[PDB]
Amino acid sequence: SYHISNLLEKMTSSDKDFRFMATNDLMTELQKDDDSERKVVKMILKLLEDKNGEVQNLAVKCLGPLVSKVKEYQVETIVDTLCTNMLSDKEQLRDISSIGLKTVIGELAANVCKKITGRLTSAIAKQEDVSVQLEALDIMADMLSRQGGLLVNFHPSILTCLLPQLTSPRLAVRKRTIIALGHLVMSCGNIVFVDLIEHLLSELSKNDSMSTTRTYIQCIAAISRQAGHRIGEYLEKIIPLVVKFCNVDDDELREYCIQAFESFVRRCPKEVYPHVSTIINICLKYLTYDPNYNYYSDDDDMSWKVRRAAAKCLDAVVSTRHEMLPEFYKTVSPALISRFKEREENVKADVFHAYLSLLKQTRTPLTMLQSQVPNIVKALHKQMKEKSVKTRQCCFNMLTELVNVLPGALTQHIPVLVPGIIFSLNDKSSSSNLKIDALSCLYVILCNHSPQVFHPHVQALVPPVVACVGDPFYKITSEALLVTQQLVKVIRPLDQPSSFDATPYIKDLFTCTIKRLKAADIDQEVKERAISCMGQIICNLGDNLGSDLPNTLQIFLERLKNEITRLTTVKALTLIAGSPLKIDLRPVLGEGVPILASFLRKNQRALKLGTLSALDILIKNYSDSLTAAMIDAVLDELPPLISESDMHVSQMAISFLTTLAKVYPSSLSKISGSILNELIGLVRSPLLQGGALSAMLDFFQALVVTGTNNLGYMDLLRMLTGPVYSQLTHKQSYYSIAKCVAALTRACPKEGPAVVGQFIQSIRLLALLSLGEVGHHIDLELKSVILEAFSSPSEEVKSAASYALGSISVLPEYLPFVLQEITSQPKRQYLLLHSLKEIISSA
Amino acid sequence: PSIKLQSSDGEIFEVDVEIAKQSVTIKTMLEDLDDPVPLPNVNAAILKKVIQWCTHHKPVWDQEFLKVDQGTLFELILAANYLDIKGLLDVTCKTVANMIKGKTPEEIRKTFNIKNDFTEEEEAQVRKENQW
Amino acid sequence: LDQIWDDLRAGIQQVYTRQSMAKSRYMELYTHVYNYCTSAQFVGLELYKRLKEFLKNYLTNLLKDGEDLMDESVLKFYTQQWEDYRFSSKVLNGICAYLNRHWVRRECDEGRKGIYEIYSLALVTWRDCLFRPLNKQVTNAVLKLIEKERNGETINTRLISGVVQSYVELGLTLTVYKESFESQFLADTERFYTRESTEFLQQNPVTEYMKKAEARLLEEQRRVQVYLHESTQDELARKCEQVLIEKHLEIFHTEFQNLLDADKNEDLGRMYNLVSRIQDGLGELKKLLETHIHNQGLAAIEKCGEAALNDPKMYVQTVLDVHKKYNALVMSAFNNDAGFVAALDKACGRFINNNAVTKMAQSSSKSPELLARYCDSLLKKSSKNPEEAELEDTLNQVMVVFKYIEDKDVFQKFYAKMLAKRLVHQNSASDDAEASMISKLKQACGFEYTSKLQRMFQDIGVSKDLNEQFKKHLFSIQVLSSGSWPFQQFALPSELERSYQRFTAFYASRHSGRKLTWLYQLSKGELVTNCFKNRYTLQASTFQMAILLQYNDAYTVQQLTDSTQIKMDILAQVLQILLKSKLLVLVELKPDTLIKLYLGYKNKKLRVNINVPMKTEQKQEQETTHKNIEEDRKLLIQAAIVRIMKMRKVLKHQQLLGEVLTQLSSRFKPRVPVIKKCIDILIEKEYLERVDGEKDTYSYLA
Amino acid sequence: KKWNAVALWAW
Amino acid sequence: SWDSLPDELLLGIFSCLCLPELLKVSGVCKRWYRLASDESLWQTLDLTGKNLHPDVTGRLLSQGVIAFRCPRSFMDQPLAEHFSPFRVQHMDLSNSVIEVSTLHGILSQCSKLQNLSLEGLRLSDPIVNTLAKNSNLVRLNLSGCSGFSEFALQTLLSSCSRLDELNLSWCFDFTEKHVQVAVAHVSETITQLNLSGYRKNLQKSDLSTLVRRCPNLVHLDLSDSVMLKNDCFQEFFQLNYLQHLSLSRCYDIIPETLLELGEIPTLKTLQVFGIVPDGTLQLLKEALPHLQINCSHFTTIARPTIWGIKCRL
Repeated sequence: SYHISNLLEKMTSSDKDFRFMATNDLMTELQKDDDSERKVVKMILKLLEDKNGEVQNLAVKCLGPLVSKVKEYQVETIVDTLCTNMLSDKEQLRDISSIGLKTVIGELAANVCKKITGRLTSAIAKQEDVSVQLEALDIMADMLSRQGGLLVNFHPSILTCLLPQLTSPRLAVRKRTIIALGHLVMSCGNIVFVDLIEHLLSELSKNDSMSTTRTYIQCIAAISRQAGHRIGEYLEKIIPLVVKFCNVDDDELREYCIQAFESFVRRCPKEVYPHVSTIINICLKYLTYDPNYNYYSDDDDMSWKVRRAAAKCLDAVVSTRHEMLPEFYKTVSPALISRFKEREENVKADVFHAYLSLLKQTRTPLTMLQSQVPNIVKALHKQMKEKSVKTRQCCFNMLTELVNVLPGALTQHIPVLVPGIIFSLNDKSSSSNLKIDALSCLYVILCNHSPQVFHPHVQALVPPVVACVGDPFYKITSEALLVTQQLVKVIRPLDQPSSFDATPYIKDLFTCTIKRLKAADIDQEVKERAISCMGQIICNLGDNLGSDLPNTLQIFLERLKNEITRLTTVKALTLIAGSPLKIDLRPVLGEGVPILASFLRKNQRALKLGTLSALDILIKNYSDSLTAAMIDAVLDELPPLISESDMHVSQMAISFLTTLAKVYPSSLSKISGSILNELIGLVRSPLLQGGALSAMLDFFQALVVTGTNNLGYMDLLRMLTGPVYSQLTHKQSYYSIAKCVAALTRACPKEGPAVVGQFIQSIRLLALLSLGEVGHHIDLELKSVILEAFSSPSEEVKSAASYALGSISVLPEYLPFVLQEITSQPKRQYLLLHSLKEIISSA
Repeated sequence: PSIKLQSSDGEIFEVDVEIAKQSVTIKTMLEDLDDPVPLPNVNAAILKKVIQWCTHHKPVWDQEFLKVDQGTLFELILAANYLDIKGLLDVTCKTVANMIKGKTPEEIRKTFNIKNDFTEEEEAQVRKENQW
Repeated sequence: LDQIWDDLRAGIQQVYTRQSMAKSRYMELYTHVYNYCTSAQFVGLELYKRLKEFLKNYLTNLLKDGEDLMDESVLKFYTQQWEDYRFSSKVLNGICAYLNRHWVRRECDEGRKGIYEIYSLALVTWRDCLFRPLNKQVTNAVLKLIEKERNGETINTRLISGVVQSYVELGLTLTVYKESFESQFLADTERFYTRESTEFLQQNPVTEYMKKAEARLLEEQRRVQVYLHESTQDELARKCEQVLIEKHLEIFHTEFQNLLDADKNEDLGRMYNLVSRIQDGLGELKKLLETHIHNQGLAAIEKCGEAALNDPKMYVQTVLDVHKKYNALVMSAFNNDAGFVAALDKACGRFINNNAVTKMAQSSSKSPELLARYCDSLLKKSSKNPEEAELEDTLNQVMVVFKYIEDKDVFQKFYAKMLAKRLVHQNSASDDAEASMISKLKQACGFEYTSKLQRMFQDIGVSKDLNEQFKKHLFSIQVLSSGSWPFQQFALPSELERSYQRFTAFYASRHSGRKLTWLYQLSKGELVTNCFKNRYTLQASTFQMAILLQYNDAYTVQQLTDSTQIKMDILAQVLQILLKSKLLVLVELKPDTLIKLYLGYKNKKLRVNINVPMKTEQKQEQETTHKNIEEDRKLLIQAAIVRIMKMRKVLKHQQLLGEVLTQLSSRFKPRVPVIKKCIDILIEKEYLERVDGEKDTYSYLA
Repeated sequence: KKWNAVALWAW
Repeated sequence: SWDSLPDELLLGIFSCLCLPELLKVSGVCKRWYRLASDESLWQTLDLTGKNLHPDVTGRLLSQGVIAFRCPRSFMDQPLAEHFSPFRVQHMDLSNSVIEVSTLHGILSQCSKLQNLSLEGLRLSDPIVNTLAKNSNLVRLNLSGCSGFSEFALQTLLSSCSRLDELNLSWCFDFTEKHVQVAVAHVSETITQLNLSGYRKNLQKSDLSTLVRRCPNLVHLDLSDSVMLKNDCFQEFFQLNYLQHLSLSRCYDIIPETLLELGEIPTLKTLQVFGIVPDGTLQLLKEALPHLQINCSHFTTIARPTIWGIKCRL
């Protein structure tokens, strides 16, 4: 209690040394008190006018923590006294008050802003001291930026204050006034916006001076950029005015006009359509503007900004009007291409961006682009030799998009394009991103072009790529491996004949890939791409590797046991097992089969299809060495897989069994148990449809011919036909059973007695459907039996009978009979119509 | 939501789902297990009286209902214990206590149909102990 | 009891049969109980013991069926039989509810504790008879099924939930749940995860281990909710964290350095997320980050070499690139943690104030000088007009760098001097940038320093207005105050003599009582030399103007010295500029040397800017301003010592040093020998003295 | 031609 | 016939009878008496102010009475019967006029007494030794009792550790040794304690030891203490839960120093009757308007009036 009153009394010691130290001590103490807070607040406020300079510094810098830890009411009075000090008659007092109030606002709330605004309006209005105006405008901008909605009733006042300041001699005042006006326009209201736009147009109407008109054009550009949709209503009156001032020979005036054009194009698409042609010609004319040039200074060149603005406006107009692509290719494109050589680096990026936007819009215009391709290459050839890193990235990005938009564009320009890429690759000055971009462009070029064109340049391409594989930086290695994978396809195609000798580079590619393969500690992306690249290498070129082949296969087999790289290894094995060149996978296969069989019970859908495809291809191409031990493990895990949960996996499983039955008939005795029962249960399912039917029908046709014990035509017929005779809520089950028994009958030629067997006879519907399905492609009293069965009380059987008769007819001895029976009686019309429709569909 | 209750006499009554939930035995029967449910001990008229009491309680009214003969009240007392209903059991207990309250001990033995089974010495000892 | 026991047993057998139960039979069975019980001395009649005996052998007969089953079958058997037993026991408790009403409650009231209700009796008999033999087998089956699930395969989740519920319900609370299942589960978790981590780290990279561990933790959290009790969250979470993250903190620390060497933001974020789970584990990461940033800063500065000593832009850009990269890393991967931003600040404050450049200059003051020169280069007129957006961001970044500089006074002095020179000569790229820079320096610096700059701008304004007004009365003239501007002060050529008097008269008439000292070393202009064999022009200084105007042939230096009264030291310097421009003929000079004019001078363009700064002027200026700063430092130190002694009468030496440093911390870091020397001088000035005894203590003396 | 000069004023 | 009714219905009917009604109805038949006398009925007994005999009281207690409340009862008769250990938990005998021998014999059987009260009675060394077996006494009361010794008090205090509230006040036979022993052997779980009366026996050292021993004192009272100074106030500042203080009749304490008592955050009440003169109370209230001064004339430490329990019989 007494300690605080000691310092408060000491601060008036009339000695400059005492006041400084006392203020410092109190400020230190008041950092981590009921009625003494008012006294300390008032004393700190009074110290702002101290004669000594050092005391004022502490007074103004101690207002931070003071605001931080004092009751709420004292904040109101300190803010009020600072504001009323801002309007005083002393310059130093005004400056110190502004500096302090900045920090006071920094350390925070709704009411204080409303209190501040009323005084700050008159603070900005005064033009005696530009200094205080600067921070006053900054503070108003800060308040309008954050929580400016609550100040609705102050909008006309702040507007009427802000407009006159645009004529101030100091340019900083004009700039900060424009900044404040943008924030005001962000959310002000209809009445204020109308007045502001009307005043701006009226001021632009009379060209009082060149200095002011620049400020008005800048302000209208800013308001268009900020408001957006709100300005489009008045755009009709604005456009002629801004077009008129473009012709004036002023470098800085033109730039704001073009910026306003860009803002109008981007933010007001609806109202800018009539004047797009007018804007395009202006941008085209001013894009080349550079007076003191032809192909410790203080010149202060400003003509590069107008070119940059023109390029940006062309980008904006191109990226929005999709309709006028032919006009773009007719006019804009040659001008952009011609300006690929200009000196200034910044606007080069802008013209490249404009052309990239044009290409993206392109994705007939294609023919025009193809016609213009040679000029693009001629312009890029010189630019890829530039020493600037940023310039070459633009060229590579241009080429990558050009190849994507049309595949065979660069067919005639490989001899000139390749050396630039090679030079970029083996350059010490080049950066990592540049090499990544070069490799990405090379990969896209190689993918989309015929292998013939790259044959002469393989000798030049291989060493730099092999060197880039060995780079320490890991994404460079990934990109190099991806490029090498396609280079292997190019060097030795397999789907087309070739006469190119690929022997010299085989050792280089294998050596560069194997080092990355035998790492086990490198990044994941490098590992997967190394596995894929080595698989492709062995697939395309495997008869020349020789003694190195067996070890790489063991390395592949090692990767199957991992839980993160096994799927890629499965795909690599699938690829290598299906090459036209016969690769000896037998050493791996013996342990590979049990491991691949294990992946079936891992509830990961992506892995099951891959392992099923790998097993199918492996058994298809490498039957010669298959022991009974490995096949049983695969067969044992199948029954869980066949189900109605996922039909695709069941289809792949059925295809595997079909291939096994076709190729290795001995092991088929092992499916007499759970597998066959699960398959038969799946047949009755009501969700079965599509290619699953094809796979199922192929399986039975392949199986019945094998001739295994307990699996015969009679046994299979009884097993499929059992449930109907034993005691089926969906009609689809009957159709599936009929199609299956029809397939079995088609497989076995000696089935006529069986056909008569069901022809003699719920069971009737199944027999009729089976007879109809048997008659679908093979024709064997039947007409009389069908006619007798037509008149049945079951409507669902009548449709089945109608389908059975029609399919059986599908002919010389039945078509006229069916046609006559159609007109024979009116009752036999719907059935006759259905049979005729079925015959026509099956014709 | 229809439940049928059958009494000993064979009469079939009607009780609602939320009306029979007042009996703890019926509550358990509904809780943890088109036809009638026979109650071997629930009598003809007493079942109707119990149904009426349950509907009423879905005081002066307690006295009005229990203002019946002593034998009928005693018979209805067992009904509360059988159906496991607390309110009417407590009402019957209070009514019995009030009937016994304010009555001479000598005449209560004759009124309750209970023969006096005690000795003169035992009676004297009981009276001496009750001096407090 | 016997009259109803047979029918009661027959009815109870129907309940346990788990079949259709007739509602009429239920009430008959209940009726039997009323007759059996009704006839203190409550009638128990050992019916409780009889039903206990009935329930005993039934469970033994049930156990005989499933005692020999394997792991797969025991789960299904236990689940089905437990569900059926629970339902049937509930029904039976419903049947015999009468006993619990009176006699079971009386037994507890009487104090005997060997009793339970019918449902509780059924549960206790189950626990005693069937649970005891089969608990180990059921737990082993559950553990094997869970281990199968952990390896990828799909398992039936309904079997385990029933076992967990049965274990929980048998606690009659979780006393039996923890003893029989949870301990074995946690031991199996230890055994599985230790081997999994050891095998996984040996083959796969450390980067994927973080993803594997976070996925495993999420899987455990989901699994416990799916088919386990909710009371094991914290236990399993902390145990799994201890198994996975804590054991491998050493390899995590080793990896962190490599992940710092090559930027991997997501990987660093994952490591931070994983390690944050362990309490008190992020400090060593902070130490590595600080050391790495320091080493990177010194390595980057050393790369530039001797060129960075005279090139401010490359030095500042190197520092800014390092700071921007590591600030992005801290704000993205480490989620703006206070410790990591502190580590960034500590490393920056060290590699900015001490590096290879400062060692070459032999002083730590070279960094603020280079910063000021970079700002001045940014804010001059060049061949290219800067963009508004790019300049503001660069100024913001410069202000960010300025915070870490311990010696701000050098920066303030150099910036003020360069701004004064820019204002006098009217070469500013953009005024808004200057206004923004002053607004920033207002918040970042003291009030006394900024008032000087405001005075210069006010003077420039009032002088531009004066010139504009005087133009109407009638060449540009600037008039400045004698205190605000840091400029320290020849025969006027007769060519411009008339303008001198014309301006002097107007200045005297508009305002009187003011003396105008004219400075000719800051005055520029353009030349019109007819005696040059060509019609050209050359921008030149006033000294260069007088030198060129005098020769309008060959002259001696002494003659020119007499003509213009220019000092020989500056005369040689101004003449060397003309000689270097190939506009004279006679590097060394002599007092009697004769200098002539090269007629027919050939140039690429007529407009030549010969106002090149002198060779030694920059170095002399730097040495002078460094000496001035060194002189100014002593006064502040002395004033601080005096004012701290004036309020605290007696104070110690170490406390004195600590207070002086915090007094002067916002301007520079004082050196201890300088403070000691200043104290010694103050003692010799009879401003304070040392008390007798109690050494290393000072007291104030008036 | 064109001349630019600077001077300081004191009381 | 009413003879076939079960016992549950009999208990349900009997649960709604008062003591005289049940006593009168108990003379109907032996079957009625068997149900009338049970652990059901004697849940809570009440014999406030009615004279009786130790034999009658002992037999009733052995019946299973849990909450026995017989204040101001006279039982000055010898006890000749011996009974099994009782089960009473809340026994009240304040102001009861009973013999020392009768009190010792009755207290020698109860061992599960959770609370007790012997205000106004007279005890002895053997009585205190027997009371030491009650190690679960949550509360205790000994106001106005005298006759014990320092050795007996120390053993009883050491034996009891779960005691929450104790009131060893108004002793007419305690001395400096008695006061010193009580404070030294006091439990550390005491919530409310009163030690008034010892005008010439309470010292500064005893108060300091008590403050440093038990830090959970909620209600405290030091009335009629003439050895309290500013140091005692500082000792109270060490406590953190002093929600009720009483320094009445403090002749050695100036009324001005009482303003410092307001510094306690958890202070709620303070009775300073006797020291504060007329008129100065308003000044004291104005100085500390965040508490209540002279608002509780009667104490509440271990005061049965039973402890929330309602008696039926």
